[PDB]
Amino acid sequence: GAMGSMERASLIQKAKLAEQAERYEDMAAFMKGAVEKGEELSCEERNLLSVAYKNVVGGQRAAWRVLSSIEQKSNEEGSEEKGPEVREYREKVETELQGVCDTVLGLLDSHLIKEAGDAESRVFYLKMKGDYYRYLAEVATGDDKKRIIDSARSAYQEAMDISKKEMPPTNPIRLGLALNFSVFHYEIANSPEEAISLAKTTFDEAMADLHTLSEDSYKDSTLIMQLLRDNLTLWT
Amino acid sequence: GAMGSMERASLIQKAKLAEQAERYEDMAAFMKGAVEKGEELSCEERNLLSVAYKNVVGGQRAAWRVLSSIEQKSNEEGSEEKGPEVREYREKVETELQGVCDTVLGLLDSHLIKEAGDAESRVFYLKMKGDYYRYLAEVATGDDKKRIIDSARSAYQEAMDISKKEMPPTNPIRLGLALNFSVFHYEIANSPEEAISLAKTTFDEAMADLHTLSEDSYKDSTLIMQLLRDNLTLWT
Amino acid sequence: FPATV
Amino acid sequence: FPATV
Ligand SMILES: CCOc1cccc2sc(C(=N)N)cc12
Ligand SMILES: CCOc1cccc2sc(C(=N)N)cc12
Ligand SMILES: [Mg+2]
Ligand SMILES: [Mg+2]
Ligand SMILES: [Mg+2]
Ligand SMILES: [Mg+2]
Ligand SMILES: [Mg+2]
Ligand SMILES: [Mg+2]
Repeated sequence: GAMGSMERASLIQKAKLAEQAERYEDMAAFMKGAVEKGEELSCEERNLLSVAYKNVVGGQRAAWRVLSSIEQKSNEEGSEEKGPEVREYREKVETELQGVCDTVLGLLDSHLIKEAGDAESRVFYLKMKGDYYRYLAEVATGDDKKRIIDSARSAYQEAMDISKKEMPPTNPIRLGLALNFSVFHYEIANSPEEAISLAKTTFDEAMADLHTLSEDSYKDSTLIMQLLRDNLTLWT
Repeated sequence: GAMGSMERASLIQKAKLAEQAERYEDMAAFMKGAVEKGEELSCEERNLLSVAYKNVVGGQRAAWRVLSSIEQKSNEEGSEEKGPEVREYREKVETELQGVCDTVLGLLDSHLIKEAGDAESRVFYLKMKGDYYRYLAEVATGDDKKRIIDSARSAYQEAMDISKKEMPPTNPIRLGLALNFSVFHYEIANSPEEAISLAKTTFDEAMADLHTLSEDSYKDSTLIMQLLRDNLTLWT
Repeated sequence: FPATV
Repeated sequence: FPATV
């Protein structure tokens, strides 16, 4: 590990500087180094890890979608044959994206999840596992596609089961998990009715628990509730 | 060169795909590979090269400025000592930025400039040489700082001399050169009066030549004239 | 695309 | 910052 000689605290500090500088690849490399120190991550550290890799993979996904659309146009009837280049470059971006996902999943399996006992850590990491298998599923076409989808589903479902037993319905981790699992159902599993049902039930159960919250907690929860409503509006 | 086995035309095609996907590091790597094929670059190819590296170095400059400002705050009286980390990370970004500049300057010296005989190619490459020495000057503090500034000045001045003899005053390359050399004077050489004079004379001489242009050329030239005016407004 | 966090 | 191209 290129970060093996850097102090854990210095890696965390530099991840925060990289965030301020919008250097998300650096941020992710610093947080990977911090994870590889072997200690559990605090709440703030878990979110630094997720912010970093979400920005990296998000850029890769956006680029993959542009290239995939170009490739699809180049393959329809009447199109001029442009050679192997579009496929090759889409494949390059896809392989890099898969590499990022494999790296995140590797950190979760070695050994973040197995040491995560509190709901706020374990649900967060299982949500991340579902998310990164979902990103793999977005680009998957081979013999293992169904297994990739099922790996995402299984991780999301374990996270859901814990979240329902161990967190209030307004907990922002629980809400974001449900939001993302709902998108998994809609976009990956071809289950739009399950997606809509999950978003609606999550929103309504959160609404009913808002009365228990402080002003700051209310803001955190209602922000994600609005994303649930935004998706419901898109889908109905 | 990792791009040595790829066809020149395929590198150019992939640079255009990378631009569409907003993958500017890839775009720059493809265009570097195309330059290293050894053939001169067409107008479109020169602009693909410049767009790619301008986006890459622009992101590095923005990040360097954020980190430099944090470092400056951490070094003023009353600040809590935060350790070497801010300086170290600013230095990391700075070294990467310098590496990009050195790479561009290397392409220009081996061998784009020496084969560029037409004004539109030679002025463009000399402008780029001035620009990348200017980016080096923005971060320079050592024994060679004055030589870095003078290298930028010398390249800009040769480009100016050719542009005045061989291009109309509305030529967009000539205009962009003058815009950037004016910024060099203001921000690098501590010569705000020269910066203002150059921007004003460039704008006025372009204005007087607009009558010769087609509608499309007029749009290209007036776009850059507006940037000259924007800078004059900032500076007066 | 739909919203995720 | 001032404009450059
Ligand atoms: C609540 C969700 O995430 C956080 C919890 C607690 C501290 C922090 S700091 C931070 C950041 N982007 N640097 C994110 C968080
Ligand atoms: C006029 C300034 O630059 C260009 C001239 C001619 C063709 C092209 S294509 C292109 C591009 N960003 N892909 C830029 C240009
Ligand atoms: Mg230590
Ligand atoms: Mg593939
Ligand atoms: Mg259920
Ligand atoms: Mg060939
Ligand atoms: Mg240095
Ligand atoms: Mg003069």
